[PDB]
Amino acid sequence: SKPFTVPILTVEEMTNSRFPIPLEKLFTGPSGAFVVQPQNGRCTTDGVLLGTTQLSPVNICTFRGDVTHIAGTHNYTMNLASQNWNNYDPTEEIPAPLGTPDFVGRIQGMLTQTTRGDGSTRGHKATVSTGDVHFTPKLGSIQFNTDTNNDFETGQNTKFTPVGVVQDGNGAHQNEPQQWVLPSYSGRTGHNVHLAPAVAPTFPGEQLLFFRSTMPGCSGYPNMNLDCLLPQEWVQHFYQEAAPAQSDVALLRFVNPDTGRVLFECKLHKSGYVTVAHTGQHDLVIPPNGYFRFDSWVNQFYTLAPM
Amino acid sequence: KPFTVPILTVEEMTNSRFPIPLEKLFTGPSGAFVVQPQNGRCTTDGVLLGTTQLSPVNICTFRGDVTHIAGTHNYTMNLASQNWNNYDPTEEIPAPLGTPDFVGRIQGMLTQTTRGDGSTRGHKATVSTGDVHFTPKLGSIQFNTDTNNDFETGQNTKFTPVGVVQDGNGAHQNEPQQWVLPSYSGRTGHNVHLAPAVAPTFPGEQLLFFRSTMPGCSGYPNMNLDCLLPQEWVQHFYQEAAPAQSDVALLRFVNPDTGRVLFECKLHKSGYVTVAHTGQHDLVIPPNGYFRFDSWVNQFYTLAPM
Repeated sequence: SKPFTVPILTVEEMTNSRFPIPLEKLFTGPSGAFVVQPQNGRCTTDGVLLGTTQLSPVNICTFRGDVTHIAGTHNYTMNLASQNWNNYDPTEEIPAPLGTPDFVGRIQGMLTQTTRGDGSTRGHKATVSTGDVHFTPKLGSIQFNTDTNNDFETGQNTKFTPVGVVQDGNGAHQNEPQQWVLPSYSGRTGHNVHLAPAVAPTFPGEQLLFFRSTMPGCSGYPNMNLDCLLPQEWVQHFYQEAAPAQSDVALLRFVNPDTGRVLFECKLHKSGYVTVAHTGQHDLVIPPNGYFRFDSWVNQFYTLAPM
Repeated sequence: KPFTVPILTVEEMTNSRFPIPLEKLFTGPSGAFVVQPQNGRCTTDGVLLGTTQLSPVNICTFRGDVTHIAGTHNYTMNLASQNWNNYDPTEEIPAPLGTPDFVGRIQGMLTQTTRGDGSTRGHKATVSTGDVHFTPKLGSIQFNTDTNNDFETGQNTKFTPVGVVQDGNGAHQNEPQQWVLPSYSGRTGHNVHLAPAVAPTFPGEQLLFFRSTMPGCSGYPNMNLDCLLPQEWVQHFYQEAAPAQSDVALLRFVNPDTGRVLFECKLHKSGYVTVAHTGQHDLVIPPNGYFRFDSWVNQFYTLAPM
């Protein structure tokens, strides 16, 4: 059987699987009080993609299609196409199109468009509110708020490139986005289906280990923390290697190459997430050259050395 | 350690010169211009070259602090490193890693967070990489923005690229110029530490380009963007660091559904691909097709014609 491995990349060399930005740090905390069910950055160790997960880091939270102006507003409806401009297929047993945002919040970026006939182009700042009634990506349509009411043409290829998140209103600082609340992919009365499972520690004294980034902020006082369960590079690695899982738990050691010494160990669960033995919120202190190393498959009863 | 390339399809991979997916393979003659891109440059045994770095999302991004140019909508950015450490202008690279490697106007957004209280702001911005103020190797560049007072000094500021612009007045598709390198030190110095120009010399061979279409944000831009290696190949070689047994790796492009070889190509050790073809051609490939390394060959090996 093909030996299992994880990439030798450092944390700072890797990319968040839930938004197109670099990883910054490792974080652990208790998660009993919310549902950890992200749909991006979901992949089994033997390379089966889950949820809305796809391979391209730059396609996360991007949208493509044609747009139509909503009269009397600066809003546009985007009729979604697939990433390669084929028809979007809503009948696939996935929660939403691959790469769809998996948090409730307002994502700002740019809408860009090319007119096929003459190659004329245009671009405008735009925001999609993934919590609003018009956000129905599973059904094939979403709405953008823009700074124009007449520039975008109908029947022309249009792309949304995400940049960051916004916050405003009378609510408390950092009250949005809500990274652990999935959008309603089929809108307000709809129910999400075909979801990658919720994850939770199941061994005494363990917590999830999160791969954390800080999302760019574009206005107000947003909560910019974004935690993923797997680096995008791990998703890409497992998909290609497709190494058989010899047990349900892979033991990883985090190693300092300058000394060769193990800083901590963690469990990489076959279904695609990581736990450590720790209690409480903690920003991990690591050497920037540190990296993860697979050491062995263990059984369900293995007790981690405290982090 | 056996050399390999990733089993990813073209559409599953990413351009190494701009943060967008690959779309197609293209070959054409390149004698009439200089092919010296600085992003997407890596040896097969994993040595990064030019301004090439590992993150697909950091290509054509900038980070630093900004200062407003009074009476204008322009800002000067004093560059930091990708992790907000001080930028080291003495590093043996042409410019900060991920700096754009073509002359043109790149539009995107500048975003900023105030360290003290977590307030944030964001504005549309354009950087003109052909202008005299574009001196990333010196640690300074200029943006044109849609604000005249909002960005604060001494606060972390990021440029996220989106697409390219062209001035409608003048010939269509006259910019950007993807094969013209910026002057990374402006008029202050010549470019240094460049990945070398590539120019095939084996009879009947052309470069094989990994092509994307850049988003256009205004006017009539040339949106073609050709890279010599997919970003995922850069990432792969860097990690595997498999020894090169010769200067040329023979790859076959295969249809896994049939097992049939569509074409073969040379992956040169210094990091670029050639095919035996003459003329401009959009390759017709099956969507599940992928590249497979078959063997190391020598300087005399003749490819089966594409």
